[PDB]
Amino acid sequence: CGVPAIQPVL
Amino acid sequence: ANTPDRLQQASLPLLSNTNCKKYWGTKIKDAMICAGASGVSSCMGDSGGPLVCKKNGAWTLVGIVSWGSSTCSTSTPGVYARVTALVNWVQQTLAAN
Amino acid sequence: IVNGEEAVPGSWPWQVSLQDKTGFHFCGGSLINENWVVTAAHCGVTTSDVVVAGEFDQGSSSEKIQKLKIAKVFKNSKYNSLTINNDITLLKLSTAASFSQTVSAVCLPSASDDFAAGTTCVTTGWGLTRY
Ligand SMILES: CC(=O)N[C@@H](Cc1ccccc1)C(O)(O)C(F)(F)F
Ligand SMILES: *[C@](=O)([C]([C]C1=[C][C]=[C][C]=[C]1)[N]C([C])=O)C(F)(F)F
Repeated sequence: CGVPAIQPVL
Repeated sequence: ANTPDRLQQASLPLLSNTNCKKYWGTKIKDAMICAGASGVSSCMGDSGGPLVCKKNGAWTLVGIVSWGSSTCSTSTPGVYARVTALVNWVQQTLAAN
Repeated sequence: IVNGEEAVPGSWPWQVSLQDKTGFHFCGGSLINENWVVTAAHCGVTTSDVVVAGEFDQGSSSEKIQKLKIAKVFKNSKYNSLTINNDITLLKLSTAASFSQTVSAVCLPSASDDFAAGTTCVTTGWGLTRY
């Protein structure tokens, strides 16, 4: 859980 | 007011309940966790969404958008449901259904 | 979110949109696995509402979203709507969501996990950007 395939970028 | 078509995001800090009580007083309960008062604010429509914190590449649901400033003031802390206080119930409900 | 920013499409795979039968977005939610969504109890969800996964632009018709029916609504018995405490509800889907690049689960913490004041986290959603 918790690891997006598409990495969020802040 | 303005409602976005596209999903929004914002980084914001967690506050202590003791400190948050400086803004909300007795409205703050153990099952709540405050975050914000940092220049951003959750607002109407964000309700129910996640407040996630990253550690070692993974995101954990620490809060659920609950309530806050009636005007979504960015200098007031938003109040979220504290997931650590509610996860046992989540695990149980899932296991039983 | 006021003063937030647009997210990278599909980068918050657990983020779902709760919409009523008219397609109106009224609350956010988070997938914790293929069959369950965690949201706020005050969202007043009923089985006539729907869970939409894989969405980014709600004004777009070209996204391959998953409109999932809700089989049951579990409002935490501890929930107090007048003080808005223990504000959590679980939604059991009629049919499991199909996990993919844009749809997956967020992690849940252990009840004893400590999240210190000062820790920077992130919140997401389609709420007002201007009050
Ligand atoms: C039907 C509607 O209100 N919007 C949909 C998207 C949409 C937007 C514009 C034209 C068609 C569909 C949606 O958000 O409910 C989705 F879940 F189906 F994605
Ligand atoms: C919910 O979106 C809002 C979210 C919110 C508003 C203002 C400050 C912080 C969070 N919650 C409430 C109780 O209004 C929704 F209820 F409007 F749906």
